[PDB]
Amino acid sequence: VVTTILESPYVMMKKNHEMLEGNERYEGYCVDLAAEIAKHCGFKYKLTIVGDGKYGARDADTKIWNGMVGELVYGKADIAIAPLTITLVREEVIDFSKP
Amino acid sequence: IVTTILEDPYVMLKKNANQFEGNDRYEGYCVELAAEIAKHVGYSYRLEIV
Amino acid sequence: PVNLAVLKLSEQGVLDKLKSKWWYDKGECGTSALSLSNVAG
Ligand SMILES: NS(=O)(=O)c1cccc2c1c([N+](=O)[O-])cc1[nH]c(=O)c(=O)[nH]c12
Repeated sequence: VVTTILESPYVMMKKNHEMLEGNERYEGYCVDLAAEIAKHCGFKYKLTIVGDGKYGARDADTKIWNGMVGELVYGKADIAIAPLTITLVREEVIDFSKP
Repeated sequence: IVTTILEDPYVMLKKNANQFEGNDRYEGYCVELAAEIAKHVGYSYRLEIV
Repeated sequence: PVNLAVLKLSEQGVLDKLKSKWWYDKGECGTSALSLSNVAG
């Protein structure tokens, strides 16, 4: 399972998405970046969009994470290849790769 | 123990290095970086050139 | 503790102030009409 997020330049939905089911529905930089990763990694990728439409931030009241970050900690998502900023609080909960 | 190399504004020996002892025998950028992290993590250090 | 300390320094802005000091603060450097000097003669 590969969790991503909808952006303008990164993850775009292609024209005639109804006539192409699977990984042909999307096209962009972040799609090809995942293919480069799976060139040297033994993993099967499925383009799964996060339902919330959020990057990840722990709310003040609930004290619980959401989106791609929320799916990582609670154990649903496997890998996340998306424009995600590497900050202090994220490193405490989930491990990050090199920039 | 800290391992480092001498090159330009990162690490260079202090003025009148003859009359200096320990960490007060060096000055630069990485000098100040070594000082900051040692406090936040919590251990005393000793600078040494490669 | 070191990896997180590096992130603690960067986000708050310790490195950026320190980089300003040793490069610039400790440094020793620093209309297109017809000018007056061209006609001065
Ligand atoms: N759309 S945006 O104007 O540029 C933009 C604005 C504000 C926050 C963003 C953000 C983008 N982004 O590039 O899509 C990614 C991103 N990733 C994170 O992890 C995060 O915390 N905040 C952001």
